[PDB]
Amino acid sequence: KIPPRWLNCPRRGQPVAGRFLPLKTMLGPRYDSQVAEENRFHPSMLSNYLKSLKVKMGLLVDLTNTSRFYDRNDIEKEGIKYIKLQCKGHGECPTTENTETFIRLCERFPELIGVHCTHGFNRTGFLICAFLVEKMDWSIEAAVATFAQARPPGIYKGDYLKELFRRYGDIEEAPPPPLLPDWCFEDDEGAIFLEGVTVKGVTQVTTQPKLGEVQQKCHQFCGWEGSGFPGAQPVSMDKQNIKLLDLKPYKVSWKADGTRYMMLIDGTNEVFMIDRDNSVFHVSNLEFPFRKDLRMHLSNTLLDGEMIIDRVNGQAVPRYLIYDIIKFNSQPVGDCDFNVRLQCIEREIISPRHEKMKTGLIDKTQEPFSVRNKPFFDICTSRKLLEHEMDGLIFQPTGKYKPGRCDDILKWKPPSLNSVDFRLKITRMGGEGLLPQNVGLLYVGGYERPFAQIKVTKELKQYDNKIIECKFENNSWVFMRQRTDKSFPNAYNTAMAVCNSISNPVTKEMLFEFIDR
Ligand SMILES: *O[C@H]1[C@@H](O)[C@H](n2cnc3c(=O)[nH]c(N)nc32)O[C@@H]1COP(=O)(O)OP(=O)(O)OP(=O)(O)O
Repeated sequence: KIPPRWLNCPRRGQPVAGRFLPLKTMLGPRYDSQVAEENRFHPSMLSNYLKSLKVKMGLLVDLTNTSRFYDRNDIEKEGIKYIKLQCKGHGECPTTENTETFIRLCERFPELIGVHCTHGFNRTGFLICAFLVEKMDWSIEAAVATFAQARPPGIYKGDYLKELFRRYGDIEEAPPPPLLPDWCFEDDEGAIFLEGVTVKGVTQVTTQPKLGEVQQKCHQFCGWEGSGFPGAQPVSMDKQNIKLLDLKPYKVSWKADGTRYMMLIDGTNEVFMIDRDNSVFHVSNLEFPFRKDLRMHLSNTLLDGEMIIDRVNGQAVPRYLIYDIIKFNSQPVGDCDFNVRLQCIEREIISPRHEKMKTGLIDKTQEPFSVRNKPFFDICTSRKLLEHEMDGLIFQPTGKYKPGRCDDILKWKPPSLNSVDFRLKITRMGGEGLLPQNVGLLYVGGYERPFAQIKVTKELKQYDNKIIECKFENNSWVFMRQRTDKSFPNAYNTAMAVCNSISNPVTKEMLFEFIDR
């Protein structure tokens, strides 16, 4: 497999001290099936560039401790000396012995000296700076700064910088590691608030100070240990799920197809929406008055629900259904009974707003969207629900609120409407071999390899590296609609849950006859 974070890494930086050309590792043609043409870095590319500039490379120093990336003969056949310099492993910075070896080698060799590790930043910069200080009489400050400016923030491991300053300067003056650019983490695993409608007063929060704060407060309100969206995740009903409806009290509601959003009400104009991607949106003119003091405003409140699109003919009106509440005025309402929290919603959220809605002090035609609560019923009447618009049903246990995956919150969906959000990675291939049968692939969060594949189409290349919602039918994933509001695909566990559902489904009649008797 190609190394991580390599596709987005620049191939080369600017020459350092007029002598050293820092590089990421080349990848030979053996990796062409994993690397698109625009991202390829064969050794021939480096030699051809140098030839185009009438520049010779005297020596190439390989710091990767491996021969699996490319063929050294591709370098040596061009008259470039190749040396594989083994460096200390276990993540430690190069030893004094490694630096002496590097200096002894390089002082033998106007022509450039190429230096590369897997990515071309930490080992490469460490050795280059060591040479600059020991042999060219640079200050370590100047060496580190110059390498940072040549290959962007050249050394980003803090212990590397600390050791460089310990060897060549004052360790107490070692700089902290630089903040990393966004491209570093694009391969580790949405700007549109609501898809299809444009919504006033709602503007995404990218301000670095307040973004982390809103996310942090939501984490702490939910008791969420990991990173990411803290809200409860329902799982698709299968023939082994439905038996849970007999084992404890449950409430049902129709599921409109909508966009999950927690709403944090932290102050006066502090109203924020959070989607599954952890993206934050600031809402301006939504007012949440305190029940007891109608002049005062709510703080430390956390909600949960969907944003749905209602159609009042000729125009589509946004609506935000509140279908749970996590915290209220710092009171852990989420630990109370689901009926207690439904009443908390109704009596402490909808009612104080609806008092000032008949006083003229609150104008609903000023507000960004309509705020309602989702009705819940007993399963008994769910049967009648099977006898605004809903694409399925949701079954809520009456227990306390739980973040993360909830095996006991059941989404039932008619089997033909099951869908999964994939990250589309299109990889044009030869396939048959005479006719180039190109085939795109699909990805899920938390799984490194592809979850499955898809057939490449001309209409499909349109959304590439994007997110696509796919229905399953005819033993193939089928594109149905692009998803503009997700920067992230479904989790591997969510995708496997959907597959478990489709291969062991619950038909409408079966759910009907389970509920009835
Ligand atoms: O053949 C591999 C592999 O068998 C062996 N290896 C790596 N990790 C372990 C381990 O935790 N336990 C055992 N028993 N064996 C292990 O190492 C061989 C390859 O060595 P590498 O050079 O690839 O080690 P690497 O440089 O990748 O480590 P690092 O520099 O990324 O930290």
